Amino acid sequence: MPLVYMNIIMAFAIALAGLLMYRSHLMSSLLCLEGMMLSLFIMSTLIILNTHFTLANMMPIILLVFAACEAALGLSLLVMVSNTYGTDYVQNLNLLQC
Amino acid sequence: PFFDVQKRLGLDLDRWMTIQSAEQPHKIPGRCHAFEKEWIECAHGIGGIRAEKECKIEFDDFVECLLRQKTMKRLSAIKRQRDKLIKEGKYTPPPHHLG
Amino acid sequence: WKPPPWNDVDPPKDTLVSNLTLNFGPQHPAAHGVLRLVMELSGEMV
Amino acid sequence: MTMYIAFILSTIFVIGFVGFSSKPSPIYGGLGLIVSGGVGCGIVLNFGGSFLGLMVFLIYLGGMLVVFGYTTAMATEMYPEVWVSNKTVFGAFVSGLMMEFCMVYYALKEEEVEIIFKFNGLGDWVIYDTGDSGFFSEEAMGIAALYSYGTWLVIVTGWSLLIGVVVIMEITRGN
Amino acid sequence: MNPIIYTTLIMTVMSGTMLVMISSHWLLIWIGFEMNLLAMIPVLMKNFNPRATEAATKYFLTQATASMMLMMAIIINLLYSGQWTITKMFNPVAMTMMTMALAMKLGLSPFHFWVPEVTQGISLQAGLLLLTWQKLAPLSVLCQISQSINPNLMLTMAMLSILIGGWGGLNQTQLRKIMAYSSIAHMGWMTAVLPYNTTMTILNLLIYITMTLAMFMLLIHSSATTTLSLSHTWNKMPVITSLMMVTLLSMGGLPPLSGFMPKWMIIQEMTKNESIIMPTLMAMTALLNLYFYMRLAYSSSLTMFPSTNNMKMKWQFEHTKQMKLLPTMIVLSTLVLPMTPALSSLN
Amino acid sequence: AGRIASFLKNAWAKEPVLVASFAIGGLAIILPSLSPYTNYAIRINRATPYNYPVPLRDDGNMPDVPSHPQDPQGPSLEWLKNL
Amino acid sequence: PGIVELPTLEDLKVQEVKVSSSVLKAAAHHYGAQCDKPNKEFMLCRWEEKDPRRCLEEGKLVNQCALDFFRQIKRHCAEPFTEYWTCIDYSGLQLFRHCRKQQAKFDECVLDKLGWVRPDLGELSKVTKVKTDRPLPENPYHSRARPEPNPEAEGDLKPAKHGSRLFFWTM
Amino acid sequence: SMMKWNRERRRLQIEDFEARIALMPLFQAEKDRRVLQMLRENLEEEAIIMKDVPDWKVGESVFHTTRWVTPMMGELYGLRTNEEILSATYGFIWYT
Amino acid sequence: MNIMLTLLTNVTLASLLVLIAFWLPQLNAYSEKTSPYECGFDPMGSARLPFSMKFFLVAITFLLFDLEIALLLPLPWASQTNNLKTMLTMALFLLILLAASLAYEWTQKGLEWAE
Amino acid sequence: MFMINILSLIIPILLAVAFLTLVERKVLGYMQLRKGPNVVGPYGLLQPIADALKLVTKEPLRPGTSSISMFIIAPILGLSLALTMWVPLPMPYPLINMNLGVLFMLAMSSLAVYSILWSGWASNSKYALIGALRAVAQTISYEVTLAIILLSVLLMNGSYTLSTLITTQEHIWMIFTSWPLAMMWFISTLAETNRAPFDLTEGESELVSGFNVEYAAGPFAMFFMAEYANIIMMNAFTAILFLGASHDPHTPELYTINFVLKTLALTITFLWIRASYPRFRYDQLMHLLWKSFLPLTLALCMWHISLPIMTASIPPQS
Ligand SMILES: COC1=C(OC)C(=O)C(C/C=C(\C)CC/C=C(\C)CC/C=C(/C)CC/C=C(/C)CC/C=C(\C)CC/C=C(\C)CC/C=C(\C)CC/C=C(\C)CC/C=C(\C)CCC=C(C)C)=C(C)C1=O
Repeated sequence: MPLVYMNIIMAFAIALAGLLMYRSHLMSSLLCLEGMMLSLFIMSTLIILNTHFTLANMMPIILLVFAACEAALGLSLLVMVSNTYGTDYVQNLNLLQC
Repeated sequence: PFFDVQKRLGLDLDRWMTIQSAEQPHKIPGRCHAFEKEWIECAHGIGGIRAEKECKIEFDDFVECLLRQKTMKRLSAIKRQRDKLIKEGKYTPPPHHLG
Repeated sequence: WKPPPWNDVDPPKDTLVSNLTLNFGPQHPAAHGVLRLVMELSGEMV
Repeated sequence: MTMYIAFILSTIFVIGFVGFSSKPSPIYGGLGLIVSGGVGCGIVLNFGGSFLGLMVFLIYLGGMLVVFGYTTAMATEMYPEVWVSNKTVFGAFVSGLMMEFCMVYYALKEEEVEIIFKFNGLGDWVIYDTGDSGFFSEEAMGIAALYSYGTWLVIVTGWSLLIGVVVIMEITRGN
Repeated sequence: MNPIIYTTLIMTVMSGTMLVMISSHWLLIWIGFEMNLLAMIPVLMKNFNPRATEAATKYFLTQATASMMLMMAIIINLLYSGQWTITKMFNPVAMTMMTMALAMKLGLSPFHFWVPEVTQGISLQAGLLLLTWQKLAPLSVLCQISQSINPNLMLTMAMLSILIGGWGGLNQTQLRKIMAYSSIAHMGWMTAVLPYNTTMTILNLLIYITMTLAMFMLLIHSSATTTLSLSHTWNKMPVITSLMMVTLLSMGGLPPLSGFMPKWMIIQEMTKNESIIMPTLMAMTALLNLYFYMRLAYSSSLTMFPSTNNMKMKWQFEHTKQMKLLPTMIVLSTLVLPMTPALSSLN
Repeated sequence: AGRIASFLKNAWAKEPVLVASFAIGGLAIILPSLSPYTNYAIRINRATPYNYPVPLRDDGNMPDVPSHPQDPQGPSLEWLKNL
Repeated sequence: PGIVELPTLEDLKVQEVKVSSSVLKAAAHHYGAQCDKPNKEFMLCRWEEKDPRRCLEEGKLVNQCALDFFRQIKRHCAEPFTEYWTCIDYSGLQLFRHCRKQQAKFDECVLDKLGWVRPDLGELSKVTKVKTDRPLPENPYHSRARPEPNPEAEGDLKPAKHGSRLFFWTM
Repeated sequence: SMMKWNRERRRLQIEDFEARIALMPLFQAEKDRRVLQMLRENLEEEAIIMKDVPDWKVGESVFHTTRWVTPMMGELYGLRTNEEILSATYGFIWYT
Repeated sequence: MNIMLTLLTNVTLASLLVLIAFWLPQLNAYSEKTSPYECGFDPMGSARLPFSMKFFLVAITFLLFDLEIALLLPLPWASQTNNLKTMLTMALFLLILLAASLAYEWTQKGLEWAE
Repeated sequence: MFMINILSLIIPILLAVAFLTLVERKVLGYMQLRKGPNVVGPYGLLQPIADALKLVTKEPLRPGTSSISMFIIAPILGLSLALTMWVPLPMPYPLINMNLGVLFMLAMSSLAVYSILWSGWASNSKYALIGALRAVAQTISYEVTLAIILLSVLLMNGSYTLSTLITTQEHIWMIFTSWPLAMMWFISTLAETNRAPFDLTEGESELVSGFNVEYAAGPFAMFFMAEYANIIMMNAFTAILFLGASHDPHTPELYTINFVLKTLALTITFLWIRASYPRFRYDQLMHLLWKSFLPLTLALCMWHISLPIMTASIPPQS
C-alpha cells in the first residue's frame, strides 16, 4: 500500500471535511462534492489497473456516468435556490426551521 | 442478493465482473488469478461462517497478492539495511547491479 | 419562531432582478459613433 | 528528481484538492479542481491507464466548465472572494497546506505510517507487475467489453441518463 | 408535472430500489441508490412551493454525501478483498464507514436532522413515499451485510434514534414533523434487532410500512397538516379521526393492536442473546412516542374541538379521491396479532 | 398512401434535416440484420489470433487436431483470401 | 513460510541466441513451421507445470533448435536473408507489406535450397498437439486439501412438532 | 474502396500476429531465465547483505503456497540501478 | 520524459513572452488609463452582479450529452469483438436514448432560449 | 536531439502564424478588391514583424478592476495549449507518437476555452463577461458535434492513433467515404476557433472585444497568436483526417510537401469564408448545432457503427 494510496485517501478525507463545513456557498459546496469523485475515480483506476482486473476497468467509467448526473442535479437545484433567493450562501433557506 | 432474481430467472446481470477469475475479455488473466481461484474453490458452499476459519491461509495468500503488504515490507527491510551497511562502508554492491 | 404558512407557500421575497444596463456607445463602431444607446434588457432580451 | 513522479503528481493533486475544499469563490474553486483534475489524469497515465487518464480529462473539463459557467451566471458575488480575501478562507486554505505537508513529512521520514490503514514509503514503482500485454492494451479492451460483457450496465446507465435529462428539465421548469 | 412523466419518474424510483434488492454487485447497488436519489428529487418539488426547493435540496446533499461515502467504503473493500459481491466487508474501516453511509439514507443517529424538515417542506403525497419506500433499499443492504456488522456501533445507532425520535416528537405541532420523529423512533426499533435476527426487522418494516401508509392516507383524506387543522375534522369526518385513534394507538405499540407485534417480537429475540438492559430501555423510551400520539388522539376526536361555520357546505360535499387499500391497510395496521407466527413466512 | 405521402412531402419541405436524419438512422438498424456479411465480420474477428493457440497434449484419438501447423486438418481460412 | 528453490545459475547459462528483432521478424513464418516441435513442447510445459523453474530444459531445446534454423540459413541463403531483414528493419513498424520483393527472393531461396515452404495464412495460428512424455502435474496450483462439505441436507419432512411452538399458539 | 482496403489490412494483421506467435516461445523461454537469473542474483546479495541480522532466513516465501507466484517487479529490480528501474517500470508508458 | 519536456518548454516560452511583454515596454500610467472600458461614457456599475443568461437548460444538458459521448467513446475497440450482434444492439441502444433524450428535450420547450 | 526537435517545431509554428496575419489581410484585401499590406517590405513580407515588434513595445497595462493573477495566466493558457496541441500531429512521423493522439487533441482543445473566459472574468468588464459567456456555451455545444464527428470518422481507423490515418486513407481519400461528416466537421472547426461565420466570441460589431477585452501589447499578442495557431492546425487536423496523401517511407519530404499544401489550401478557405458571410446571431449558431447538426450527427454515427459490420470491413485494431 504505497504512498500514492495515502495521498488520494487522505485527499478524499479533505473532500469529506470540505463538504461537511459549508461556509458561505452552495456552489463551492458542490465543488467539494465533485471533488470526492476525483479521489474515488483515481483510486478505483489505480486498483483495477494494478490488479489487471480488465473486466472491471469499466467501473471508473460507470462512476463518471453517474458522476456528472449528480453534478447536473446539484446545479439544477442551485439554479432555483439562487434564482428565487438571490444568492447561493447556504443560510437563507432556514424557513423550514418551523 | 436480497431477492435473488438472477438465480431464479436463470440469467446473468452482474455475475460476470464480481470476481477477477471470471471470463475476462480475450482471456486476459488478472494478477492474482490463481490465488483467488484456490480461495473460491476452497470455500464454495461451505458457508461464510466456516469459510472465515478454514479457508484462512488461502485468503491470506490472496489478500497478500492483492497488496504485497508483507512482500513489500520484506523489500523495504532489504533496502534500508543495505543502505546503512553501504553508507557505513562494510560492503559495496556487486558489479552485476551497476551495469 | 413564527407559524408556518397555511398554504405551505411563503410570500415571495424581495425582487432579485438587476437587469444589467450598459451604454452601447458612442465608441462602438456599429453604433454609428455618436449613439449613447442605453437599453434595458431582461438579461439578454432587451 | 524523476525517482517516481507518482508522489509528486499526487502531491499537487492534494494541494489542488486543498484549494477548492477551503471554500474560495466558486470560480477560483474551479481552478483548484482543474489543476487536481489535470494532474490526476497524469497519475493514471503514469500507471498505464492511458485511455482513462485522458477520459477524466475530457469529461471533467467539460463538467467543471459548466460549473463555473454557472457561478458567473447566477451564483456570482458582487465582490468576489479570493485565496487571501476573508480570514475564514485564508484560515481554511493554510490549514489544508500545513496539514498535507505534515502528513508527507510524517510519510517520507520513517516509511511506516499507520494512520487508519498502513502506509509504508518504499516507492509506488514497486507494485508494478512483470509481464507483456500482447498486441492490445489491457485497459482499452477492458472498457471495450462494456458493449459485449456489460449489456446490463449499458441499459441502467443509458436509462438513468435519459431520466437525467427528464429530471433536469422537470426540476428547472417550475410553475 | 405532466402525469405521464410523473409515472415514469415513479417507476424509476421503484426500479432504483428494486435494483438494490436484486443485484449482487456492489457497483450496481450504488447505482440503484444513485438512480433512486436522481428520480426522487423532482418528486419532492412537484408542486414548486418555495419550501420544497430547499426541502428537496436538503435531501440531495444529505444523500449524495451518503452515496459518496458508500462508494468510498465499497472501494476500500475492493482494495483489501478484490471482491464486489455483497457477502461481508473484509476491512473493519470499510464496514465502519458504510454504517453511517447507509445511516444517513435511513436517518437514524445525529445523521437525522434532515428527516424532519424535508418531510415538512414537501407535500403530504411525497412525504408518504419518502418515509416508507425510501427505507427498503438501505435496509435491504443492511440485511445482506448483517453478518459483518460491528454490534457496538449498530446498537448505538438505533439507541440514539429511539431517544431522539421520541424526545423530538414531544415538541412538534405540524403533523408531518411528528411523523418524521415517530418514523425515526421506529428506525431504531428495526435497526436494533438487525445484528441478531434479520427476519425480525423485515417484520417490523412490514408493520411500520402499513402504519405509515395507513396514517398518511388518513391525513390525505383529512386534508390536514397541523394539529389544529386536524381538530376540525371531527365536525366533518368523524369516522376518519375515530379510525385515526386506533392507528395512533397501534403506532405507539399499545397492544393488542398490530403495532405491538414488532415491539413484542423484537424484545423476545434480543433476550435470547442475553441483551436485557437495552431492551428494557426502548421499552421505556417508546412511551414518549406514545405521548404525542395520545395528544394527537386527544386533539382529534377524543375531545371534540371548536369548529368553523364554513363547514356547512363542507359537509355538503364528499371526497372524490379514492384511496384504496385504506380499508385494507387499517386491518393489517390494527388487528393481525392472532396471526403472529406468520413471521416465519419471511424466515 | 395519401396520408403518408402528404406527411413525407410536407416534412421534406419544412424540416429536411430531420427527415434526413431519421432516414439514415432508420437504415442504420435494419440493413445490418439483412446483409449477409455480418457472419463474415464475426468470423474475421474470431479468426484473429491475439493470444497463443496453446498446444493441447496429444493422448491419441484427436484426429481433427493437427500435429503440425502445416497439416491439412484444422480450421482453414482460405475464404479470407478469396473474400 | 518456507523456501524458494531458485535453480542453479549454471542452469541459467544456456546459449543465448543473438539476432535483432527484425531478423526474427523476417524469419517468422519459416521459423514457425520448421521449429514448431520444440516450441510447442516447451510452452506445453509452461502451461501445464505453470512453473518455468520446472521447464528450463525444454527452453534449452528451443534455443538449440533456433540455432540450427539460423545456422542453416547462413549456410544457404545468408545474402537474400540479409537483404530481407535489412529491408524490414528500416521501417519503424516492421511491416511485411513494404518488402514483398525481398521476401519473394527469400522464400524461393529457402524453397529450392533448404526445402522450406512459407506457411499459408492462419496456418501458424492453428492449435497443435504434442506427445510430451512428462507426466501431467496432478496439482499444478499446489492446491491444499479441499474443505469437507457441510452435512448434506436430506431426510423426509413431517408436520412441525406441536405447531408453531411460539407462545400461546397451539397450532 | 474502404471495404476492400480494410479487408486487406485485416489479412495483413493476421500475418503480423502469426509472425508474433512464431517467436513467442523464444521470448518466453529467455525471459523466464532472465527473471530467475535476476531473482537468484537478488537472493545471493540478500544473503550477503544480511548475515549479522537477528533472523532473516534467506528467501522465505511470504505466500504459504508452494507454487510459483508471478514475481513482483519490485523484488526483481529492487537493488538494481536507478536507470534500470525507470526503463523497466515507466519504460513502455514513457516511450512516446 | 518526452511529453513533460514539451509541456515545460511551452509554458516557459509563454511565460517568457509575458515577462518581456510587461517589462520591455516601460509604463507611464495613471488612474484614468486603468479605468474599465465601456465604449466611452462612465459605466453604471456592473460586470460582477448576477448576469443571468438563458441557455442554462441546454448548458447543463451538454454536460449530460458529454457523458453520452464518454460512454460511446470506446466504440473503435468495441468492434473488435466476437459478438458484434450484441455490440451492435447495445451501441445503437445508447445512440437511440441519446436521440430520444434530445427529442424529448426538444419537444418540451428545451433548446428554446428563455426570454 | 529532442530540444532541437522541439525548437524545430516551436519556431516554425510561431513563424507560420506570424505570416498568416500577412496572408490574411493580403488575401482579405484582394477578395474585397483591396491590395493588403505591400508597403512594409516587398509585398508586405515585413508587415507582421512591424506589427509584432510594436505589440511588444507599446505600454501594457492591467485593468484597474482586474484580477492580476487570472489576467496574466490566461495568455499562458492560450499559447501553451496551442503549441502543445501540434505535438502529436503525424507529419510523416509524429513528434510524439501518442497511442491516443485523437483523444489528446480533443481534451486540450476543450481546454483552450478556459483562457477566453478567465480573461473575460478577470477583466471585470461588462463587454468582457458578455463575450466570455457567449463563447463558453458556443464552444461546448459545438464540442458535442466535434466529439461524435471524430468518432464516426475514426470507426474506419480502428484506433485513435494519428499515425494510422496515413495507412487508412492510403488508396482512397477519407472524405469520399465520410463527406457528410466532413461538412459538419469543417463548420465545427470554424466554430471552435471562432472564425467569422461565428466570430461572435470577438463580436466586434456588437461586443467591440471579447477575445481580448482590455488585453494589451503582450497579452493581446498571445490571445491572437494562440488562435491563429489553432487556425493553421484545425485545418492541418482536417487535412490529416480527411485528405490523406501518399507517404513513401524512404522519402518523407514528399508527404510533408503534400501535407503542407493541404493545410495551406484549407487555411485559405478559412480566410475565404471569413469574408463571404454575415455574422451568426447567438441563438442561430446554437440552434444550428443543437437542432440541425446534432440530429444528422447521431444519425450518421449509427450509420458508421453499422457500416463496417454490414460490409464485413472491421478495420484492424493494431
Ligand atoms: C471578429 O473576428 C476577429 C478575428 O478573427 C475571427 C481576428 O482574427 C482578429 C485579428 C485582426 C486582424 C487579423 C487584423 C489585422 C491585425 C493584425 C495583423 C494584428 C497582428 C498581431 C500580432 C500579434 C502580430 C503577429 C506577427 C508576428 C510577426 C509574430 C512573430 C513572432 C515572434 C516575434 C515570436 C516568435 C517566437 C519566438 C522567438 C520563440 C523563441 C524561443 C526560444 C528562444 C526558446 C524558448 C524555450 C526554451 C529556451 C526552452 C528551454 C528552457 C528551459 C528548460 C528552462 C528551464 C527553467 C527552469 C527554472 C527549470 C480580430 C481583431 C477579430 O475581431
